[PDB]
Amino acid sequence: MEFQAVVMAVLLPVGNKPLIWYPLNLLERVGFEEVIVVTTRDVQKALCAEFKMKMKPDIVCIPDDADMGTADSLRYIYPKLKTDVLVLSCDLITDVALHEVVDLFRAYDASLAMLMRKGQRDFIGVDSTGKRLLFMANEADLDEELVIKGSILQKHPRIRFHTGLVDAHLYCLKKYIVDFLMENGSITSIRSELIPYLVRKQFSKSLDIYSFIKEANTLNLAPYDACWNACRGDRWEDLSR
Amino acid sequence: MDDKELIEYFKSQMKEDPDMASAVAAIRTLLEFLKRDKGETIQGLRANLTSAIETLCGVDSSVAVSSGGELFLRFISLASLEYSDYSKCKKIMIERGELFLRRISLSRNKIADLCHTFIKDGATILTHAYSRVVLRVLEAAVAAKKRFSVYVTESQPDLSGKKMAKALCHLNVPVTVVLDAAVGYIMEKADLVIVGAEGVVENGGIINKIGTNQMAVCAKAQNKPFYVVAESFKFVRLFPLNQQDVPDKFKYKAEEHPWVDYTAPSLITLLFTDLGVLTPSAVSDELIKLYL
Amino acid sequence: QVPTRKDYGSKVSLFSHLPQYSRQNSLTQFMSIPSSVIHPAMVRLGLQYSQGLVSGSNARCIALLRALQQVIQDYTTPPNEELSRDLVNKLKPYMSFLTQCRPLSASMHNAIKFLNKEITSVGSSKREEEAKSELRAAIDRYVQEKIVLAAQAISRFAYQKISNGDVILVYGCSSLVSRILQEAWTEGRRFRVVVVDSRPWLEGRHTLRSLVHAGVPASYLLIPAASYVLPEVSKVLLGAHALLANGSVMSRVGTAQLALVARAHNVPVLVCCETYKFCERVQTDAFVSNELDDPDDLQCKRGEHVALANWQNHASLRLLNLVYDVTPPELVDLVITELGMIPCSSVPVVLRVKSS
Amino acid sequence: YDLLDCHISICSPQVAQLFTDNFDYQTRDDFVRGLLVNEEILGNQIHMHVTAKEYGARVSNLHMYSAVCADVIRRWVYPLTPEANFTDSTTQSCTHSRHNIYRGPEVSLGHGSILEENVLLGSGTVIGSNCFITNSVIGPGCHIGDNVVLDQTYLWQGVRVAAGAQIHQSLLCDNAEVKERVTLKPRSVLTSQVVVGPNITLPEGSVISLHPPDAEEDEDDGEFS
Amino acid sequence: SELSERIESFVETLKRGGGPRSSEEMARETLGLLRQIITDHRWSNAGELMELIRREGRRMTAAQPSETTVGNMVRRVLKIIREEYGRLHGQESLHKLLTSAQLQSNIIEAINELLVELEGTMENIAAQALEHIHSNEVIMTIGFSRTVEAFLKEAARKRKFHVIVAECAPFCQGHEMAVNLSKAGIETTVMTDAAIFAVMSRVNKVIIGTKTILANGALRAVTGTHTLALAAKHHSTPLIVCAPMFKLSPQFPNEEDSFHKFVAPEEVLPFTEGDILEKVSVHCPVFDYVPPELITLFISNIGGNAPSYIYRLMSELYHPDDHVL
Repeated sequence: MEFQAVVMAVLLPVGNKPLIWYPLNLLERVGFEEVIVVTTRDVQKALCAEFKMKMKPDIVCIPDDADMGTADSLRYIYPKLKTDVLVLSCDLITDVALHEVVDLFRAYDASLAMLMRKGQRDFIGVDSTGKRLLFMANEADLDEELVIKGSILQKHPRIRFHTGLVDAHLYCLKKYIVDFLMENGSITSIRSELIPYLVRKQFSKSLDIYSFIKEANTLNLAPYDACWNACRGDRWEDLSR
Repeated sequence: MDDKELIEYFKSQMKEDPDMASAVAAIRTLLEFLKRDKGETIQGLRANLTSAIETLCGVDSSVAVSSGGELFLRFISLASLEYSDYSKCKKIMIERGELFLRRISLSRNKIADLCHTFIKDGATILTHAYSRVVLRVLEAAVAAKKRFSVYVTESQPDLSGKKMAKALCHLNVPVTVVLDAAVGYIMEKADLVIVGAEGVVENGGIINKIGTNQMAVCAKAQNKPFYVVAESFKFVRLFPLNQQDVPDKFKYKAEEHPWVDYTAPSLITLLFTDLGVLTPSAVSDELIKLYL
Repeated sequence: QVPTRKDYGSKVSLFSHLPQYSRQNSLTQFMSIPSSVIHPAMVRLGLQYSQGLVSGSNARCIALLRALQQVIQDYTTPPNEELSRDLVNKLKPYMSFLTQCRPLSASMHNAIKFLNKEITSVGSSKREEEAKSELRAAIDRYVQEKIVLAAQAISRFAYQKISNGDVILVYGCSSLVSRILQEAWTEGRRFRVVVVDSRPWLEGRHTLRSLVHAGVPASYLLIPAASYVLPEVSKVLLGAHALLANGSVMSRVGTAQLALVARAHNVPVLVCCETYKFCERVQTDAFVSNELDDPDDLQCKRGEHVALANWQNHASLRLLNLVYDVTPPELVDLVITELGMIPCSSVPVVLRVKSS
Repeated sequence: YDLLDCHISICSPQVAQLFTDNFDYQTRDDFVRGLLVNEEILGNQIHMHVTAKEYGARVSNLHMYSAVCADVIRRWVYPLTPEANFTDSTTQSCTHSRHNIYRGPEVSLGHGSILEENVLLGSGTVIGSNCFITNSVIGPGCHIGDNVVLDQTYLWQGVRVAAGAQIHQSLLCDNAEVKERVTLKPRSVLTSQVVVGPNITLPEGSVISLHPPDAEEDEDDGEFS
Repeated sequence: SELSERIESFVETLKRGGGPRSSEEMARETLGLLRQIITDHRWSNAGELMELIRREGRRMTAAQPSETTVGNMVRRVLKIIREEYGRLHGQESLHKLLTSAQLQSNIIEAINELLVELEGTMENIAAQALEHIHSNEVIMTIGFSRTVEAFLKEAARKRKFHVIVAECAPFCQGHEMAVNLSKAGIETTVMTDAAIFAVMSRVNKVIIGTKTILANGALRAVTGTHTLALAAKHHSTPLIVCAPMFKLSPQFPNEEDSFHKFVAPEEVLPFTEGDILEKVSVHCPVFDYVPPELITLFISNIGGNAPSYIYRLMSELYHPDDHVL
């Protein structure tokens, strides 16, 4: 076995049906007999007990500490990791055929595969084919000018930029990425620092990073407006399921 | 033993028996030199033997000499393959060389006792130059009381064709000498063209006298059968791609007057060797099998 | 079990029996992400084949052998069973799926047969780890002696034919030809090279990128103009995807055309190929056994209009994309192998000596 | 970053008005940058058209001059071709052969000389014996000696070269002359009738002319002062 | 004056790019231009008219020697003046050796009837097309040429067969024939050049057009036609050439090697390759030379003919003195 499904939670079973049920069901839509979930401990390290009342095919739950990011959660869960991982988030409501994303991880033997959607602040730049992303940054770390290296333009003279895209927080990741995460404690969150680090490190036996663009669904974001939109669309989403 | 003594040994062996093939005399010279060498190491044998091989090749630039030398050295390697000791090796060298010499001596008669069955009575025979093998097979055909007509070209560089005509008139056979430029004009009256081979290349093509290639092409144009006779020891691991690719050490010293041409296997009907009647692929098979 | 890839688009009546898939349609859409049929050494290789990430026959063989090494390493015996037979019975579906993704070549057929023979030769008393280690060692030795040493010997042999001041014509992206030319240029040979390419793959540019990187003077042109350039060509050198027992050469589509025109222009033809690529099966034409690639690659943008845009909407219209063809033996003058320089008619002889 | 500036623009009288209002503007780049920094006021969006099937370039230096000459000789700017004679003049009549060997009228190639490829010879030229000319352009009325080697050079009209010279990647203006046993390094330049003295090999970067100060060296019968 | 500027515009159009794409349009325009030349320019004897025509035809041919429709139309006109002068005032063979001012209207009417007969060459070829195609045949063509497309798309009105069209790379215009002909229900197939021989065994006969037919019967066609003819000869399949009568030009292959037409190498190799374009020499000819030994038949507006007879048609169209022009 080489994929080990991993679910992050740092959520709340809100909605008509429990929120965490929605992504987990997707895992049982395509194989994935076993799954690892990590719960929060700042509120209470017992949400696993509450979640144990569901009826999924098979569940594995692990408590965490009070303060721990996604990268910190992976750092804690590493001893249970033996192969490539598939990190998801509890807040994610989508009907994506997952087989596309892993195909980028499969065909090109990439070091990272992610899902990215046309939202309806953070800049990303992919190549002409729209598969291998080349640059990514956020306005938080940029003052007024966006900087592009000469070498990347030498290797790729045509970059297509996207601005309003929304991440789905789903990533196929290699094992040596987790080993490097072990080697350095300076990383606390995946999205905040880890992905841009790899993107920059692609250009110093190299690093391959790919993103798949979708046009159907986003994740239930922290704002309550996203939860309301997810509730509105849940009837249509579950009509097929 | 010195190179000079080798040279007079080779020349005397040639002169004593004019009927002996050049490669046979070369192999006999190599065997005699091996007989009196007083070497101790097989590598010392190989170096001296190959050096004598280039010496004789300089003496006689024929392809047959080089083919015989290559066959001799491969025989040395085969004998040394399963004899760690050197004295047993040397004795086996001598005895197998005696057997090899007697077999190549009988090879011409072996070819004759097989080739003559293709000579239809009343047919027409076409030949290029003075080849002893075709003369022997014609003698065998005559012995079987068969009647046939023979045309022979003159081989312009040295008129060996007239010598073959004399040797055939000595056997009471109807023979006619024709110009080297009239082959096409004669190709209509022929029935099958038998010719000797100076040497045989990997795929079955033949290294032979300069006028052979045009005759083969003309015969292929008229779709007449074209038979080539040669012995086993004339095989060689050469492979020209065209007439130019032939090494210069065989063309000359034997404006521009090359003594040698190459004929492709596509224009050859059959080969007549002591092993039997062979397709051109059989030569390549034998060469592949010999070298592992 | 694995589903069946859907044939895409109508086919020519003469090619009704051959399959024809589309690069857009990937079989993995109907397979579990955590591959449950068997471990996913299947899917990586199958996707890289179907999507055409690896093209060279030697590259395909090396990738397949690496993937199957991973298969053997991850494989474990089931209780109450014999490895020497269960391994092959389990490996057959791998071959079926790989053929579904893309039809196999002669080199991969020989590799599969060799590995099946090796597995069968494994005794029933030896231990699991020893068997796995010896299988991996046998695969490594096969790769070494059948690719690397063979290429070096063939380059040494070909160094003799390549003369100074001549012109050598090549075709397509073939690793053996490129390595031969590079090594020959290394040894001080001075010559030109003429590159002939053909649509739609246009992989010939590959070797061009090599030739300039090796400093070799070169020229590039499409296949139809070959008849224009042959008069100044002195030798034609072609790589081969397979050799058949009848001496014919199974290769890329344009090989037979180049051989025929070269014969019509009185130019010697060389075919360089390794012994392991020799195949016992025979055929007389490209119709009985071929492979039809995605016809959508035939569409080209000339000016501002694509003529074959909606080709599916014309019932009478048909598109074929051949990838292989057969050159008759009589148009071939050389086969350059580690065994030496042989005629085409001697191809079966090698098959006899290497079989035992 | 894959675009090439062909220096071709389609303009409106608004461009003239903006130029006559904005005094500081001097070049096209200045106008483009000024319009793209003064966005909200007089928006005036600028549009772009990209072509990928036709050739267009602007020569601005010897590097671009050599690149454009190599492209033109190799028929990259068809229908524009040295043998096409787009300017109907008698002198530029040419004949096209294998390897893009363009030959004018009255060339009189010498015995043993070899034109390898991508070579254009002006009318009235004279070529010596055993010459080796490659990827070069020779102007009309030139005169070349024996055993001369020319690689990627450019000779204008009236240039005279003595026998035995070796010339690589340099440029010789009209009416220049080179004596015997002279070797020119790549990127050399000879301008306006400067004659290089015998038995000298100029360095890599060697631009010479009659005018003293601008040229790195000025001379008429040598290279040492 | 006005005729002179029209002539200059015609020459510039030939030099830059052919406006009227079809060769028949070239022939009609050349004949019309010669008509205004004859009517406008003043001349007393026929000799000055002939030399003026020689000068104008020399200029037009030197504009673009790649295509020869203008040249042989001019030669046909010159033969017309020669014939009219001989008729109103009074062929090299052994028989000849052993034996020994109002023509303007006649010239004009001769040119007019020449145009009239030139109008219907396509229709005549289509009319005779049905006698060379049988049911369930397999036909292969190359590139694009309106003559053969009209041929097949009218001969399929009463027959059913299969047609294979090989794209003439880089100018993949065979797709245009494929689309147009499949828009008539012919069950056509689109193929690359590299597969020609690969399929050539399973083709009954091959019909092709041409750009110019030389005196010896050898022709100049699109690139890759020579390979197709060689494959045909190898498989001994008959080869049909559909060419109207004006595509017959009296030159010979060995003439200065200005025979092919080399276009920009952009089509063969895109400019985006970059650095490697310096050391690499690229050639993109658009025409190939097919020898007469590989040709089986010639179909023209007058009927069928053998290549060995082509020379005779030269004597009936062009006077020997006007070959050089």
